[PDB]
Amino acid sequence: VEHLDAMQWINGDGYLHNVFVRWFNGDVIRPKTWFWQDVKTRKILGWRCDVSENIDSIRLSFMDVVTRYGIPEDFHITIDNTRGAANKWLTGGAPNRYRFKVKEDDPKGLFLLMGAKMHWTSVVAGKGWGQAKPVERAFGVGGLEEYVDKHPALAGAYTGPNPQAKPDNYGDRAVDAELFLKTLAEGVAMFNARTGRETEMCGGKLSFDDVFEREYARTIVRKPTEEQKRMLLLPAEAVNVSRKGEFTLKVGGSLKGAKNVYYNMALMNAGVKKVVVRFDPQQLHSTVYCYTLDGRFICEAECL
Amino acid sequence: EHLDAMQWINGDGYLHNVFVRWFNGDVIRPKTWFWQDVKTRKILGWRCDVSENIDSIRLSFMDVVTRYGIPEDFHITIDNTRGAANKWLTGGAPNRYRFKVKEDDPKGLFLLMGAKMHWTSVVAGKGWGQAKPVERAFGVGGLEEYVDKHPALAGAYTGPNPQAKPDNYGDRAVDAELFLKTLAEGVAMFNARTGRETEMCGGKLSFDDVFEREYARTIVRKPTEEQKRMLLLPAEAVNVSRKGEFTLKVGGSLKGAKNVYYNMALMNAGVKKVVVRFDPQQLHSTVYCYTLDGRFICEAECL
Repeated sequence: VEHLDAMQWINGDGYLHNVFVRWFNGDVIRPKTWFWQDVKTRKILGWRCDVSENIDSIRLSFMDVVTRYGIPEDFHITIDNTRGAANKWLTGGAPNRYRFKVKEDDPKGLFLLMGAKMHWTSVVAGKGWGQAKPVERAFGVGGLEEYVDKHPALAGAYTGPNPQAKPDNYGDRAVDAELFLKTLAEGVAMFNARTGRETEMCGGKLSFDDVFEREYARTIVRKPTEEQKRMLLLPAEAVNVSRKGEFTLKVGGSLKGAKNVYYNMALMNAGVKKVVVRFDPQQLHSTVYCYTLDGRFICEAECL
Repeated sequence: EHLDAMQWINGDGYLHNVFVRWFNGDVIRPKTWFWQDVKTRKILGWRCDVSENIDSIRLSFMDVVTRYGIPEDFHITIDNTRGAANKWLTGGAPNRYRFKVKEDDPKGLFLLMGAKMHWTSVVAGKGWGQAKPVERAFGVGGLEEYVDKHPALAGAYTGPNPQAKPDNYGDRAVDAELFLKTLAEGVAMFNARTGRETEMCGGKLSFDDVFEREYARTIVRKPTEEQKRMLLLPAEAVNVSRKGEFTLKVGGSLKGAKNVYYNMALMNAGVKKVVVRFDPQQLHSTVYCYTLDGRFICEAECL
């Protein structure tokens, strides 16, 4: 067996919430979440929530993880798709996901470039490792049912594991999306903090945070560059800039239907007609990054 | 602000004054892209081709990182203020090698690996100075003595003269295989010549000596096998037969051929169509197979 390190091997997993939620586009749905868990200490390092299963959540949650913690020397990514249980998450959404169109690229290809070795099973034969996911469901994504779904605040929207659950009945009962997200962030934070962890590392004494704080300090990581991060963002189809240095984006799809116009001095006087926008849905209402049709970074266009 | 070996690399293209009979028979003047370590002045890699295209950059870059690793703070310079690198930074038609290639963009590849590109010759914000040297002998231009002016290429040497059609050189043209061989030797001689009168060398050491000395200090990371394959050219999907083998109609700027590759793993998988990542140079030996969606499958050898 090869020595394992904090951040050295992370396991990806999804989770369907047993809580009805009124999403940003008025739809009442059962939110789906993708987590990135540190295999060695079990701490949850990042996640992204959306109306359904889609690569964007994997892509952007990966970005949060590497941005916050850095890239280890021997980085290992696991997305156990044995039965094909990840086939839904790995399918690209329809370009009009947010009304405005996106460029068909592939995050899987981006992870490899960054230095991540991908695995589509539960073991890492080459290292002799094999428990990507923990034994006790409590330490895996299933353990998050008690901190989020069961959370008091979500008591009215909770549905339980009823496969055939009528959204129609939950119209007036749905919890506010912004509230759910807040609850989610707190749920996760508590999972990572609970003491009395029945694991080997913790030895029924420490919390996942305790062992991660300890082990992570022994690790050597590099922090991604400015560009490495932006490339992990989504590429919007070239929008034609006007002479005044502004452009519009009809934000629809799964997001709050809006019509944002971004402006940035440089854009104007600079010799540019069309620009390629690189964004993150969660910041779309605030900032976006502009690039020429050839790829050169033009500027950081703010909203108006 | 002390610069380290491998920290700042400068790329520059060179147009040869020697007529060569390429693999596709065409007698042309070969273009080459060089990567040079700004600190020590040592040439780290190059790629030769019929014209000027982004492929040579993408592949020469892969050779450099595969050999020396990726340092912590990596800077890459391609001065295009005078319009110089204009043609190099353009791709060829997808049928440049006969079969079709996907329209990727290597510029985006360099960034995802941690490189910081600059389109000028000075690295803004650091007291390093400029990429291109003063004494032109220490640059790409000093390769004329060791390559173009090589005795072995005397018949095809056109010397400096923009106006010079293949005309006289229909049969005077030196064969590609010999050129490339002479190229590799020239570059190695450039790097080995001692008494280099630079600050670093002090009219005593050679570019090689100083690089060995300085590079020993640089902390780098070797790229993974996947990072390396992702730098290779993406071919359009082909139909893998049930026998676990497929065809690649090589041509265009390369000698025509109908190569057949094979690998058992292809039968065991339910793969009908496979994506091929190749290196023009290794097409006659190996190719890398990837699932239509992006999952590595295996290395198919050439039959």
